[PDB]
Amino acid sequence: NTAPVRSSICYIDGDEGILRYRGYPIEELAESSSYPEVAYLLMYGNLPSKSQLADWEFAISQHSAVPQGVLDIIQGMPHDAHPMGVLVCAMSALSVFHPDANPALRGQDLYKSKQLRDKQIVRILGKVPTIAAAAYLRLAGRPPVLPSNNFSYSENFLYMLDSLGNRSYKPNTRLARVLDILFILHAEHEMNCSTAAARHLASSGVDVFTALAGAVGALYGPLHGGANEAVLKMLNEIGTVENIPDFIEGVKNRKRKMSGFGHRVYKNYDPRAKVIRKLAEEVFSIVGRDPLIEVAIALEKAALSDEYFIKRKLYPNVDFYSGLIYRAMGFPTEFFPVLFAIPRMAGYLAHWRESLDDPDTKIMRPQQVYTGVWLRHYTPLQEREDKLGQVAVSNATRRRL
Amino acid sequence: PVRSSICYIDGDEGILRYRGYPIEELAESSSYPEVAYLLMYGNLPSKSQLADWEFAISQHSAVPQGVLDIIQGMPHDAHPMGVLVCAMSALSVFHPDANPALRGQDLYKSKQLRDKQIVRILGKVPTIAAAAYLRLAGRPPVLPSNNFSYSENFLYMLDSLGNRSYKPNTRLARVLDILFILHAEHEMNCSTAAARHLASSGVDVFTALAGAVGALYGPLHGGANEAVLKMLNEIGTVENIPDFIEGVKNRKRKMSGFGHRVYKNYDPRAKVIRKLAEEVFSIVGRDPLIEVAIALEKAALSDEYFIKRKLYPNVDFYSGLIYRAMGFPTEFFPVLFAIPRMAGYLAHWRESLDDPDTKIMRPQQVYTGVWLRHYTPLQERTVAVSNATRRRLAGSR
Amino acid sequence: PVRSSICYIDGDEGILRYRGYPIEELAESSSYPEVAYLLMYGNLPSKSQLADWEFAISQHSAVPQGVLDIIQGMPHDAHPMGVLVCAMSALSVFHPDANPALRGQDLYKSKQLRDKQIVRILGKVPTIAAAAYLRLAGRPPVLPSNNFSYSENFLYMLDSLGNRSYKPNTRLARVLDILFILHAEHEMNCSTAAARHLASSGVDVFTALAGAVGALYGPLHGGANEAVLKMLNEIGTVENIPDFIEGVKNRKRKMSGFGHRVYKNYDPRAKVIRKLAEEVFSIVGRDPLIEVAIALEKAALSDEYFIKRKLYPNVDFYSGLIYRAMGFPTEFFPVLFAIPRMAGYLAHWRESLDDPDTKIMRPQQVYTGVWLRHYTPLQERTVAVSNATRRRLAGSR
Amino acid sequence: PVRSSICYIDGDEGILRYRGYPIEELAESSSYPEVAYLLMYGNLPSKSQLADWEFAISQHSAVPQGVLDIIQGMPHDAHPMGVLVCAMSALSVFHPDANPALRGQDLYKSKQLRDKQIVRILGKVPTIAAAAYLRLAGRPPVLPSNNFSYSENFLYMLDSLGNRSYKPNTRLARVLDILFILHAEHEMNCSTAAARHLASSGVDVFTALAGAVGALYGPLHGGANEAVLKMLNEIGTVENIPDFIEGVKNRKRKMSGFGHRVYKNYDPRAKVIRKLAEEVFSIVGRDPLIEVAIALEKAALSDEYFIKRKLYPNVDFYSGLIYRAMGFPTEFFPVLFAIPRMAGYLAHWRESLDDKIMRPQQVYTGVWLRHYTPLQERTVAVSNATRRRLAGSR
Repeated sequence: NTAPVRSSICYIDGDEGILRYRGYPIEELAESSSYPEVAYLLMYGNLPSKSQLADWEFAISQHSAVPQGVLDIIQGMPHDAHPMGVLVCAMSALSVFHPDANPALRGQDLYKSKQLRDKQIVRILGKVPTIAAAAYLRLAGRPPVLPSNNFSYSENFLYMLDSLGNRSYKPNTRLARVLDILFILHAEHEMNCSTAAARHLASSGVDVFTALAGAVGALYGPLHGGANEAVLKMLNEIGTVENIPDFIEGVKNRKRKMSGFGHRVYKNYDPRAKVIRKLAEEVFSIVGRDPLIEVAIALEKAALSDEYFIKRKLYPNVDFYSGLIYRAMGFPTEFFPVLFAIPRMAGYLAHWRESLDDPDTKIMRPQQVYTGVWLRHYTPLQEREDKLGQVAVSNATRRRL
Repeated sequence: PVRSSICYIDGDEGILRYRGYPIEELAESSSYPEVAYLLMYGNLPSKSQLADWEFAISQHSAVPQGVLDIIQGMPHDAHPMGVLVCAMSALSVFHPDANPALRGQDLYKSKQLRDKQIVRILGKVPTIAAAAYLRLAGRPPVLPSNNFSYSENFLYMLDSLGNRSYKPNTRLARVLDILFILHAEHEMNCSTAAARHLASSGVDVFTALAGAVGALYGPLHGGANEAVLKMLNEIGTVENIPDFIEGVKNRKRKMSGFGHRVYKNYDPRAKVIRKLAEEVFSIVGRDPLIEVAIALEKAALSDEYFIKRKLYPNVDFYSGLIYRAMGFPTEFFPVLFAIPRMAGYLAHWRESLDDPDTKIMRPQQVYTGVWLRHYTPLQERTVAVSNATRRRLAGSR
Repeated sequence: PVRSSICYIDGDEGILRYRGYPIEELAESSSYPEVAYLLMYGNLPSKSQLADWEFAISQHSAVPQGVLDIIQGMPHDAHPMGVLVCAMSALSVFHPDANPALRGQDLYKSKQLRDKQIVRILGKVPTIAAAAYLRLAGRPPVLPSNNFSYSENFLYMLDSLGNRSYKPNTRLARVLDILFILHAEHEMNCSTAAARHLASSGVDVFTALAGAVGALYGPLHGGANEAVLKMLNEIGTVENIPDFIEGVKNRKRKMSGFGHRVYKNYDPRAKVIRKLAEEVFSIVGRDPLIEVAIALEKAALSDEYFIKRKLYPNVDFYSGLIYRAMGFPTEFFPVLFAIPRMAGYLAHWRESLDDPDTKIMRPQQVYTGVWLRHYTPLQERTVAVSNATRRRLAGSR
Repeated sequence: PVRSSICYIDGDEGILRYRGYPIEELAESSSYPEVAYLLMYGNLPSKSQLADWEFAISQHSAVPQGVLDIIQGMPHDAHPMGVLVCAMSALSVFHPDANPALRGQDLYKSKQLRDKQIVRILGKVPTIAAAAYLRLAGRPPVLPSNNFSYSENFLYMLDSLGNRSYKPNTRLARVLDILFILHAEHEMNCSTAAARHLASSGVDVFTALAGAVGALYGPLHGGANEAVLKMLNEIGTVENIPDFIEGVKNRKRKMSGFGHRVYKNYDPRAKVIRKLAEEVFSIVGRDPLIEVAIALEKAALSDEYFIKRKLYPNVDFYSGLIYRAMGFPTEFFPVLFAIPRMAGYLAHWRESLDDKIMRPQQVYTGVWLRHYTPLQERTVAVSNATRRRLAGSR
């Protein structure tokens, strides 16, 4: 707490559900707008003109031709890995593949032009979805396919998601729009470790690639991502509906724990849950259902009839339904966290110039308490508790003598 | 609040205390693994302790080879800093037993794995730095050795020319080790702030640091030496010095390379590297930048500017001239500055994982935007420099 | 049935003989190719035979750039057993000159071919058994360097420090050879017959060996260390010894399987090897997997319940222990049962090629299907799990 | 001693049945996947059952992406069956469902695991194996589309010439489908015993079928009809009918591939293969060599010597004639001979998990016991490489 810095992209009150993107509330943007629209709304404050953003969309389209360096660096990676590490490595390579764009060696005055801001933002937006899809389908085995640029951001990703080089493959509107809305819902969150580090990365005058590298690497940790897979495996191992009674009493007497029905940010009224529920029903119509989906539906219906869930504010959260939806698009659990990151960068970039134009943010001296020896003098190693990093020497008796 | 007891700086007196030890006491006789274990645990490494520490450091000196495929991946003219961060990102990926993606949170709580990965990354980083140096010339890379300690083993890595019977010049090895130790750790800085800010937020130590080191890419300190280098180069002959001595006092041209924004009284590091600069001039010779540098050092002190303004030759001057002496290319300084800082990040990261009582709460903010607006469709939207033109626009025109 | 002049097993008594030669005197002071020849050609060879056989098998091993490329980048989602099976399957074609189905109609009936073939195949495995480790930690390929004995070269393929100027250890080779002779020959067993007589007429020799080793991979049908890997874990160092030794009496926590598939009472060979085992115990270091096994073997050979059910750790358990202690991975358990078992099956191949007593097995099937059922045409016919990967079907729509 | 109800060879009369279903009501009123379902389950599928079963077989054909690396990675004069075994041995290190080390107890227990593995085998067999024929042809692999018939799918993937939407002729596909059922399974030849023994051993299916196909090429069931091809050359022109056959009646002129090891009487299979052979004649022509085969067969059908010995040509002869009519390499023939047999393995597989190790007996013939002397006093190979460099240096 004790706010030393300001935020101008949005005002948020999760305990009251007040979402205030540039004064505009969340619901209108969710039900009416699109991802580039909310991106413009957050970065510029106002709402844009068709042309204003037509130009924006066409600028973003004229990108996504990533060097072969990332492609063979991710094909040169073994089949067992984590795809988001693939993202961060390819994006560090993007840092490498654009040495002309860095200000780190041409002084801290190089970044004073608006044109370079526009170019960096448009390049990052064009490049990220292609890289995400390439990592996805490379983990699926199929080599990263090349981009065809005739669809919207979500639908161009869908073509990038799987096309097999086909021209006939057309996007599905329903899943595209629900995925766009889900992107909007996770377009920004109250300042995480990533944004806090990124404001000072901007204060350091370093490449935007590297700054968002630090941001996404902050997003890597299971502090953020360790919810969706946890809830998915909760539902998987709870299994059949017959295991629901002995489970629900298990939370009534506090011998079993439910993950996904509680979140401090929203333990109460949040119509975004209703929005994603309607989108979930549409997704069920467009693709079908899975046994875990039916089990979750039965569990939530029992929960509504149960006083323990409502009284303790244990109502299903956004992460629960959203993860069900990511499963519904046939996405593996391992590829969950990346889907939570593609939109957030937008809001992160919305702070970049916002952090650049704020004079207060600079290089800082953090405060600390040094209780160590104030004055201890060195001693030669002549007159002179732990295993000292005990290395198991059992496979080194034949390969290392 | 966030608090740690890793080290102390006396700003007025310019004192560095790695657990109460003056930095000069270290640089007089210390070894790199010795001071690494010293600061990262707050206690001196004893005979058995230091022996086991250097043993472990020398054992896993071998770096994986997937990262060698990686270094072959990056182009010839690539800046080694991005090369370095990419290399450790690939290394992260290349240690599945050490990542939180498949081992939960307990994996980063046991002391045995903590150390193991600490010494692992401490081995890996200089190997990749040497690979970057050597591939920078396009020459085929080399294997690591294990029959020495840290700095001179790295130098044995640096100079083999295909001959595995080389050896390190002990004077050169010692001076390089002192060069590494001088920039070991400063009390909490912006890069260090990002370091432990990531660290306590449950992320994989690998790429973890990857960033913290990319934080130095900025010209906060990664371009400071280039400034003094280019100014001394553009000055030229000694004849240009006197008028430029007036010129700097005329406020038309600034002077960096003299003093410190956090140390003033002194920085014993400047004295010790002055001694080592005399030694390196003795052991390698003289070059035109060297005598112009020493002439500036002798002349600028006589002028009343530094007498009244107070600007005492900063470690930057001697570090840059020594780097020029050691055959280091101009662009290779920042990774060299990166090599020492890894010890500080490792110590801070281990300490941060040590104490669960320290938390990074969600900071408050005060909105500076409008309190209420509303959405209208766009059709009625009443009515840039996004894409460069005259290149493809003219091509299509 | 088959005529046995090669080796006999008294499974219910406990004496094994390589052509009427008891295991004791033979295995104590013999060599791997000596045993190979003696099994191969009846009466024991002479020094000239020794020189010819050893020189030929040493010279006929190296492979320039063959099946190595089929590995060194391919994923490892299981044990290298499949890797080695694929490796020798490709070796079956990298030298098509070693094939009888492409010239005339039969060629192993030629003594010179059969001889050169058998020499190579007995000596060909080392070069790819080298790659058996080359794709689990990732060191670059090293030359076979065919200038030593069988086990000496084979362990140099693992112990070379990536260096062309390293001398392999010899006592490790001696241990490997004695253990090879320990697991040298068994009579018909899981697929062991199913390969031999199948190559009696057959079409090739590589394919039969690959099929046999592939059929001998599972945790308990010829291997015994894959299963007991977990029963050796989670039992601490000394504190869980009473717990496990009481649970095994109470049947709650015990081992997987002991003895052989025909041997269950007595085996005098491994006992002396067990003594040499403790010679290993003080030279290859210590780790929780071995000291616990020491007390297990001490207890589970004379305690009450074990002698009730004749549960003493089998020869496979000791072999896996000694090998994993050598410096081998926790998985190289079956790749080495191949080395002497192959030689046994080569001797079986020659013998079965000699005696014409390899007959196909007649059927005694129980046909429960009806003797006649009428037409059931689909057109007049009126309407499994069929569960499929159907992640998305509306994408194309 | 093997006891099973999969099939019944009746050599003296010629009454074969698939779970009780004879060829006479199958080769003209059924499809190969339908018989596959029958032999999996011992009962006829229904039209909806057939629909879901064919959907399941078709949908799953995801070849692993490494095989492209292997196929263009060995000496290029490799043996076709050798390329087959290399490719599928490479497959053996791809799918982690076939590791008995991982599944300690649950290897092949659930019906889900069973049928999933069955389809995982069947779907990608030719793509893994028969697509290597393109390499000897010299063309890159063509990805299959499982919207055609399975035999049509095979003909599409092998014969496409480089077109995305090629249409295989939907007349030969029925013949290729029937050819499987004609010579689907036969008991205890050499390798079915190996398959049942290894399935008793309780192993995975990948290495099992790899060893099985490697052992199939035994030139008593692998050289099914190669040898007679050489005979089809020594006749030359048809005018060598009488003089040759009397020489055969003199027992002085070589012959091959007549009768059968387990069959010696009439077979409706002979009639159906004759009809299929003449139909493939009519649709894709011949060479004079096929006419030579026809002439020698018509000579054998009217010669008293063969009638005395109840001699009729084996099915493999007409199978080779048909495979030559469709213009495929003769040494490529074993590929066109290994596809159906594995099917009867799978049911065997399933049935082998329903009812052991089965070590056979033997007789010891060598010396019983003798003393051993160390190698030093063991004083007093079989080839010495006559082209000796030392002998060329001394």
